[PDB]
Amino acid sequence: WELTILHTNDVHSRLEQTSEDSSKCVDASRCMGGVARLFTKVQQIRRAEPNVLLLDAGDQYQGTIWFTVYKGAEVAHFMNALRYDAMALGNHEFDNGVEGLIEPLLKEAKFPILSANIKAKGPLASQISGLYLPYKVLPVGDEVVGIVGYTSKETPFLSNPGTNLVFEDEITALQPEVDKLKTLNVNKIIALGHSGFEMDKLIAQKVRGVDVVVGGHSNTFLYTGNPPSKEVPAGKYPFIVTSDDGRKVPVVQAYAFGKYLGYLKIEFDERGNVISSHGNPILLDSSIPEDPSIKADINKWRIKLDDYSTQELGKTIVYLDGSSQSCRFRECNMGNLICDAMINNNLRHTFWNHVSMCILNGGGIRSPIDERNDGTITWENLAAVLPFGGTFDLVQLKGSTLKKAFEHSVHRYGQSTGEFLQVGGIHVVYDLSRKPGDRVVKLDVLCTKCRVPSYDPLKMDEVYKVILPNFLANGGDGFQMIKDELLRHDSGDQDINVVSTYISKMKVIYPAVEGRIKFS
Amino acid sequence: WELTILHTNDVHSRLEQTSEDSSKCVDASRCMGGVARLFTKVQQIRRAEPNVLLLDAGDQYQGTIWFTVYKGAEVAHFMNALRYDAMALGNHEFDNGVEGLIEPLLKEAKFPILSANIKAKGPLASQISGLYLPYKVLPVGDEVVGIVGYTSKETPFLSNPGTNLVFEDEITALQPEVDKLKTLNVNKIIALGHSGFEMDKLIAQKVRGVDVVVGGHSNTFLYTGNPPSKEVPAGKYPFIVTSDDGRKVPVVQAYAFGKYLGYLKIEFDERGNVISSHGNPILLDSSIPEDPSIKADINKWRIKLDDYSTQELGKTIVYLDGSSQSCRFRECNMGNLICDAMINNNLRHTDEMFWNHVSMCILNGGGIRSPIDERTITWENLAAVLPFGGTFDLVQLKGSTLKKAFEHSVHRYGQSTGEFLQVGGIHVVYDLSRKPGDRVVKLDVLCTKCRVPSYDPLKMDEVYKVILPNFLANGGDGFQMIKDELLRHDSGDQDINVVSTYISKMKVIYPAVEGRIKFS
Ligand SMILES: CN(Cc1ccccc1)c1nc(Cl)nc2c1ncn2CCCCCOP(=O)(O)CP(=O)(O)O
Ligand SMILES: CN(Cc1ccccc1)c1nc(Cl)nc2c1ncn2CCCCCOP(=O)(O)CP(=O)(O)O
Ligand SMILES: [Cl-]
Ligand SMILES: [Zn+2]
Ligand SMILES: [Zn+2]
Ligand SMILES: [Zn+2]
Repeated sequence: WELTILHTNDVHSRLEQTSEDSSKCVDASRCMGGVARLFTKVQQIRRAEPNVLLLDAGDQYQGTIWFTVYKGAEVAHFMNALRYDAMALGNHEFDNGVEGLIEPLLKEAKFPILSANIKAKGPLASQISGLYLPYKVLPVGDEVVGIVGYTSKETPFLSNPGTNLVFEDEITALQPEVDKLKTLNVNKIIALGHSGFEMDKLIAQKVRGVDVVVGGHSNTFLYTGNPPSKEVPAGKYPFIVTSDDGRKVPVVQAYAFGKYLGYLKIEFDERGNVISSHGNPILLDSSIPEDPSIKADINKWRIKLDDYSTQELGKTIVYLDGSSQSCRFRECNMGNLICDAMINNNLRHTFWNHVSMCILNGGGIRSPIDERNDGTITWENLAAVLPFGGTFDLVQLKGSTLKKAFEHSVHRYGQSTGEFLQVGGIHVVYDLSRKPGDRVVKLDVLCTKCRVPSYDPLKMDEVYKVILPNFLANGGDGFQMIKDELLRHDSGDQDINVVSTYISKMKVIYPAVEGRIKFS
Repeated sequence: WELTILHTNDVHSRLEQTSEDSSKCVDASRCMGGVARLFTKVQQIRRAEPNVLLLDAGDQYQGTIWFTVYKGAEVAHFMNALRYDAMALGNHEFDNGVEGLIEPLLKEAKFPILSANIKAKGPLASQISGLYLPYKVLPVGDEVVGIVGYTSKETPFLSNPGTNLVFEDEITALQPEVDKLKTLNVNKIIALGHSGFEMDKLIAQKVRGVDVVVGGHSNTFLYTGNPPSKEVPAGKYPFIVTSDDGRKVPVVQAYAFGKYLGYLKIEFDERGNVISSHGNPILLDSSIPEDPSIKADINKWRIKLDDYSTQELGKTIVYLDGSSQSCRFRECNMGNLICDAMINNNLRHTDEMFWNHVSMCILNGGGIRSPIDERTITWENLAAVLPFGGTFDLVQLKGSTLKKAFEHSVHRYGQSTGEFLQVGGIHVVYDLSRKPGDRVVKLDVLCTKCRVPSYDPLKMDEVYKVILPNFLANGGDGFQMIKDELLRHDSGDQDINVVSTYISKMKVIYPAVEGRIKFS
């Protein structure tokens, strides 16, 4: 009995087909992804394979003006259209609180939305009861397949789930649910959740009874063979984990932004043991046509969004690289633009200026902006780069705290983690061959108590004013040292307004990669 | 017989009283220098001393909006008013060619303008004949004093003297002219010229018959005792050189910008032998009042400058370092500002293969003639930074030509030479421990045929477009390889206009030293 699993994760409001960098589609002849194109491939596989399951491993929320306007009603509508078989809750599904999850998604989804390690308490327990389930038994042909859900344990730190939701250990909470499925003589069990590739591998190893793990959160790209686009594989597809009880357990993930459709075929035996498994994510490129019914429906929702593009804020003559593969691994000119804007909004009278430095987590830059659209930069383009609606605050940090933040910036370098810092008024050099915690070899900063601004070595006993996102001021992305050691905090202007005012002032921008970040 | 010599040098259009940094006078109670104040002190000394000579050692041309506008007619007018007894030609008296020297100055000066080592040839020899002289015999009391002139031998590389003027050795060309004076039984001879303190010391040593040397060009400050202002003496005043024939020969110089008045008393005997000499430059500070006749005449020439040169273009919150000690030895933020303006003026859409058609800039540090203090930016403040009225041209250069230009930039590093290049869109690293001609160790340039601008190693076989002053495009400052090897030359907008339009767009500027020029 062969099962075909189709899976998506971290789609992030990429409902319309996108460019190859996951930004707004301009040259439609080379655009990719989108629900319309996804519908075609999904309906293609359903007519070829008898047993098909379409799953989503979380983080459909947040990413473009689609979620800004419809706040999740677009997710429920178009996930229903594609006839998804199950969904796991991600951390971003809570960005608008529990109420932002219950009303638009949990109450309007025609498919089960799962999470086994989320426990509701107090007044919410009655309201959110049964709107999400720890597992679901799905009939597939004349067989049944069990799907247990899990959501990041650290979700209270990543989103806004509230005080009345308890997020338990994934493994601790999954084992009882898998055992209850086995008492129901469900011998085929998929672990579908949103905790990251590293937690997916522990669930495959530690949780007895899970045959497959379908994950997300880490934007992991797995491929066996020659990859078809720019994403570099982090491992074979499927990534095989050997469990504690000796069974080979495939672990899968399909990058992000709906660019690929995960595709895995499992051959089970009569008792639900995995005989073999093979597959590879399917690049949803121009060769696959967009479904016209889904596309027409998309275009009827699109005109409510078109008022976020009428005004031109300015022009860019260069590609504004806001891609994770860039801003999370090295200096990206999108980060330099934002940090240049943050410092420019903070031009006050004290020496030469009160602030000279800026830091910005690469994980806070959520999209690039294309320059082939006549160079036009609209509020919409910016809305996808800075979709959270946070502020760019002013902070005071001892040099010691700043060095610790930059050590953290690359303490686990290589995993596309979002704590890699883009900077302004700072020249940092890393030596990755050195130990974690000892990788910053040079850290020069732009002086304030000086008549001519120049770069001087950071001194740990000194105190520096830095402009950073409020998300970092609150210890987000693991920067707890900023929250615990900062000596002063003042709240600033909205992020997208700071970047928008600057673009309007400069009229034409051309930020470059200048060497603010170097590697030894 | 005691002679009192009053001497000025490298005034550079400092006709009006200035701040203590020789910039625009703002707080008039604390201003210094100026022609009016000089007239008072010179008159005071002539009313006290019997034998007085007022001499200038060159470089009255070029420095402020006074010369940019009046092109030397202000020099002739007020040098006559002050009753200068002689002037030596400097290298900057040729910045506007011979025509720019003959028309306003040589043609309107009521005093002798001297230079013994400038020889005219071919068609010019008759045209400029007698308009400048190798020597002059002047009555001083009931005695007669001879004055031989000399001009920097390297003036063809520093200015625009043309092809029909030969600059001979000061010593080689001076010895016959001094021999000419003693056969006329003139036993008192002053060597008044513009070649630098180091050459002045050779003329005192090598040319027999010279009793005193009055120099310029090196802005050398000499003082005996505690100096009265910020300038640090480079030696006693007078600096005594022992000639090859055993005579003690005083050498004098008086800084620059009309801040000081040189003052030297020489006691001769009946045979023209120097018995002794003493003195010290007189600081022309608020304590000396401005002469009312020269001052009123100054205010009547000011009306052509104040009605067009007093507009505010913008603000700077940082000190704009255009000082020679910085811009000729290391990256200086005034140079970065100018190059950033040059690049911003050349931001035209040419082809869809470029972020912009040109990305790079080079600028001879010796072309940056003043700083701007941040303690309002007007067209006049800028006029002192860029007083030549040149253009910022676009040139095509093979990488080899660019590498040779950057090798030349530091081939004689350490003598405050003006060929040291300020850059934009270029990251150059020098290793001065290496041989001259092999000191550039890294030379990265900003890409043009690229969607995201980034720095890549310079290719000697490729061709790059560079924006540079017209002075460099024509082989000035020894940049022969640029003129000889450039593959294309187009004239651009005026220097001060480009730097001015840029400041107006930015409203507030704050250039920094970013690492464009580094030393290994
Ligand atoms: C909604 N808001 C406002 C606010 C105000 C005050 C305090 C906290 C928040 C937010 N503002 C900002 Cl500025 N960053 C936020 C954020 N809410 C979340 N973040 C971080 C996401 C970065 C990526 C993490 O991980 P990642 O990108 O590696 C994986 P995932 O696929 O996203 O799970
Ligand atoms: C008006 N024009 C156009 C042009 C074109 C072709 C030929 C001559 C002029 C000029 N444009 C520019 Cl861009 N630089 C100029 C310049 N004319 C002269 N320069 C260089 C000055 C170097 C100074 C060395 O001397 P220095 O700075 O070491 C100290 P001193 O003041 O001599 O004591
Ligand atoms: Cl007089
Ligand atoms: Zn997530
Ligand atoms: Zn001079
Ligand atoms: Zn000179």
